[PDB]
Amino acid sequence: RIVACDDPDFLTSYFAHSRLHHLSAWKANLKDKFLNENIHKYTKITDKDTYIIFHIDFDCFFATVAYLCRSSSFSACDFKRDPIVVCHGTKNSDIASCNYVARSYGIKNGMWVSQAEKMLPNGIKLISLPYTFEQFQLKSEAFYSTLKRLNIFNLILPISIDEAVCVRIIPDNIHNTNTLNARLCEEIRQEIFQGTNGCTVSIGCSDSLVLARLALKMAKPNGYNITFKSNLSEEFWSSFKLDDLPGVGHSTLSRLESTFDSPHSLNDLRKRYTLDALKASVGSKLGMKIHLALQGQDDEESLKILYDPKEVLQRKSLSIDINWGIRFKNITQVDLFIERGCQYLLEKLNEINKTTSQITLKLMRRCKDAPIEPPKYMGMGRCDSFSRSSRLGIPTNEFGIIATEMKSLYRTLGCPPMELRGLALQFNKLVDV
DNA sequence: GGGGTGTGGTAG
DNA sequence: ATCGCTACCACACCC
Ligand SMILES: Nc1ccn([C@H]2C[C@H](O)[C@@H](COP(=O)(O)OP(=O)(O)OP(=O)(O)O)O2)c(=O)n1
Ligand SMILES: [Mg+2]
Ligand SMILES: [Mg+2]
Ligand SMILES: [Mg+2]
Ligand SMILES: [Mg+2]
Repeated sequence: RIVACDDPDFLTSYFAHSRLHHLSAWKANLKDKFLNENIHKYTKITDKDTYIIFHIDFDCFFATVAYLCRSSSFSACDFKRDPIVVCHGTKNSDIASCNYVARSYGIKNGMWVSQAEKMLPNGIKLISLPYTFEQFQLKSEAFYSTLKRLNIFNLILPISIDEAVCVRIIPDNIHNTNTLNARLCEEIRQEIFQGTNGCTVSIGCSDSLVLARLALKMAKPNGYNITFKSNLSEEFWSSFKLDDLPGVGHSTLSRLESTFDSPHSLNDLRKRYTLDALKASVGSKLGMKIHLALQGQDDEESLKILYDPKEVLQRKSLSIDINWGIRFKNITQVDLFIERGCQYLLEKLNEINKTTSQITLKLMRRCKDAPIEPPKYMGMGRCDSFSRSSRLGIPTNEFGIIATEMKSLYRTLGCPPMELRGLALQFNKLVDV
């Protein structure tokens, strides 16, 4: 009952099961809906406007919906009492989402099931629910629909399936801003709960993107938080990890922890940092971004989504990226897979009425000293990453040009088929009509 | 120099 | 078993 990477159904089957593919496709479709819904409606925000940002996202999105939509086989479980996760497997399988009970024992999104099992004391069973992908989309739709129907935002910007940044242009210096915006946060939460038949959202509310994002994290689960620039305090800053800053992930955290000696919070970092030391640790741009965030201000790059959302949400590239289940014996099977991949991308390119004038092939090769079979079944394991790009000349949607060039790019990279653990095929420059 | 390329990082 | 995607920005480098 298993579809391999050299089977013609592989892509279809992989993409049917892959939650990360679904996240990307859903995001791509929401940006498209935004562009189509706002064809005529030119609503833009200028640097002279005063505005409030409501950053809204679902609490434990997949866990909540998978529980409400669960099959008869899982009737007995209780979302308030039981530790519940959404995953495919039983061992080295990613927890896509876990409920707040599971989180009280230390279980976290992205953790393998087997690792999560060990954090439960004896007597307590981990409940594993399947993915309900179509129902995830239906709940998102009800969410976004509720946001519009309220008719209170000048701009509704999709971030993800379960998350949106909503903007209200307002006068400078209004009376009772904290209390009036608390009322809205409460109205929004109740309306979404009713509109989704029982999913909860949290809301971060501020006068900048960065603070509204931090306020949302502080609000979780099932609450709201309002912190304007003028409400900033050491106690607010003391509540956040460094990688709570947008643009700071695993790798930037490590560099910031090294340079500033493992600050426990953003408030510890506020006290220790200089702008010049930040730039040295993490780069000029990101160093500046962080310095600005610690004053509750957005960088110019982040603000582009408010100042010109149609430009920012315009799709500029298209690709597929498959780094799971890649086990080829020879170059013939690789070529067939690339061809299937190019055709899939061409069908999408043709759906959206564009051509491409530049492509890239990117692969993942088993590291010299890594094991032939990694600990995750069909995982890529430790790998080195290599890429080559190619200009096609005239924009085109011709399979013969595109696929021949992709296969050639694979040849230029020189990875033996059996060392291949991952492939991405990319159309880097898109042209309309 | 702007302007290219491959590499690496981030977010749901 | 298990489904580790993908768009985008930044940078080092280069010649
Ligand atoms: N690494 C990830 C991140 C996210 N998701 C999916 C499942 C999540 O439910 C959904 C939204 O991600 P969030 O990061 O908003 O996480 P949750 O909604 O699960 O939890 P929280 O309550 O912290 O927002 O995206 C995933 O499968 N794998
Ligand atoms: Mg979230
Ligand atoms: Mg969420
Ligand atoms: Mg989210
Ligand atoms: Mg972060």
